[PDB]
Amino acid sequence: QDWLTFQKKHITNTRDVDCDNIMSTNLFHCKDKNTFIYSRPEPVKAICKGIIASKNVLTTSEFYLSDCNVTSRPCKYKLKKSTNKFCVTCENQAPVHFVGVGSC
Repeated sequence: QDWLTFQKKHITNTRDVDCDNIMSTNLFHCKDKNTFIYSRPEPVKAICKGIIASKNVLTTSEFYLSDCNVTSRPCKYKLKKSTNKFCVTCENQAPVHFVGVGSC
């Protein structure tokens, strides 16, 4: 919804995200999937450099991603690691919404 919240939801300083803990918090409410980006925040903000009006933008480089994907047991997850580009909505030169993996 905004860059402060995007960071909390989508930027990780570990590839080994503690899915079963974090996905259960009020930030996610045990939803099916969330993509975490293993990166410092500056390179991630910089995806949106010079993009002011709301626009979906695909990363120029691949990143290390960790997906928490729900198992058959509600709020219990598998961590799926991938290396890929991803797309975000840029508003006011910052990511405010995670669009998808691989493309916009």
